Order: sequence, then structure tokens, then C-alpha cells
Amino acid sequence: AKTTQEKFDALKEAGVFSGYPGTTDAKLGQDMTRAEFAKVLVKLFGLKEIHGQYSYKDKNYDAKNWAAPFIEAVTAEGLMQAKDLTKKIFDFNGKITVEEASKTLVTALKLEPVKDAQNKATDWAKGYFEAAVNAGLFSKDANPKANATRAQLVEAAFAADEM
Ligand SMILES: CO[C@@H]1O[C@@H]2CO[C@](C)(C(=O)O)O[C@H]2[C@H](O)[C@@H]1NC(C)=O
Repeated sequence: AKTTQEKFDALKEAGVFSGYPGTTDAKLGQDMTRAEFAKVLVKLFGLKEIHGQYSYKDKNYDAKNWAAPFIEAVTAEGLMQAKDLTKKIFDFNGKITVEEASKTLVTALKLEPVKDAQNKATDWAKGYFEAAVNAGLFSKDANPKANATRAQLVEAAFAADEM
């Protein structure tokens, strides 16, 4: 019965979340960005931020971009990668679908995708979305093809942290 905001507040006490500068609004109903998901992965899984390195050519991907040390850490692990692998564009403000987040979290948690799963996800992601639902990361009624909200990543992170 813990509310999503209560889960956010617990995770903020734990250092996994921090919210936005200068405001207490967690913006739980907005879509999470790729940069924000990289940060949460680093904190959840005990990865080390990598400073001073820039693998991507996106505009404003530089030392003034708060998310670069997190993005570099998850990139070096193979947990995330460029949206355009040839042009080296990460798309840091881009969105992330439920099924994409499922793949990444299941991998990071060392969970195994379910073979021969039947669900609404894209074919390549069905096993991962099923594993994520079975592990309590996302609701069985989540739309795997929709962009994941910050709320959903709070719920997922809270569940992953408890594991
Ligand atoms: C713009 O500042 C960032 O905001 C990010 C929002 O999303 C998450 C995942 C969060 O912890 O809520 O990450 C935040 C970044 O850490 C950063 N916030 C701060 C306070 O520096």
C-alpha cells in the first residue's frame, strides 16, 4: 500500500533518486528519459560514474551535461547504447518503453527472460517483459509498447532495490 510518492521518498533517502534541482516535484506522471534511466541504473546496481569521457556526438553531451557520467557507466556495461550506432547519437532526452526498460532491468538483476512467453510485447521483448512482470517490476496491465513513466520506474526501482 505504499504510494508511488512514498516509494520515491524512500529511494531518495537511499540515494537512488534525487528529484529535480530546486523543486520537490518528483514529476511522477511524466515519461522518464534515457538520461534519467541511466542515472537510476547506476545507483541501483552500484556502478561507478565515469567522468572525463564522451562516447557520443549529441549536441550538449559534454562536461556540463549532468547525465554524461551515468550514461558512460551504463554504456561501458552494455546496458544501454546509442540510438544511432553509426552516428554515435545516444538521444539522452529520448523516452524509453516499458519493454525496453524491462530488458535492461531483467539483465541487470540477472533474471532470465521467460522462454515461450505470451504477452503484448514486441516479439524480441516478450521474455523480458514477462520476467519483469513476474518479478514485480511492472504491472501485468502495463502496456509494454508505451513510454515508461517516472512513476513506473520508481515502482521498478523500489522492487529491484528490495531484491
Ligand atoms: C536535472 O537534474 C537531474 O534530475 C534528474 C531527474 O531524474 C532522476 C532520475 C531523479 O533522481 O529524480 O535523476 C535526476 C538527476 O540526478 C538530476 N537531479 C539532481 C538533483 O541533480
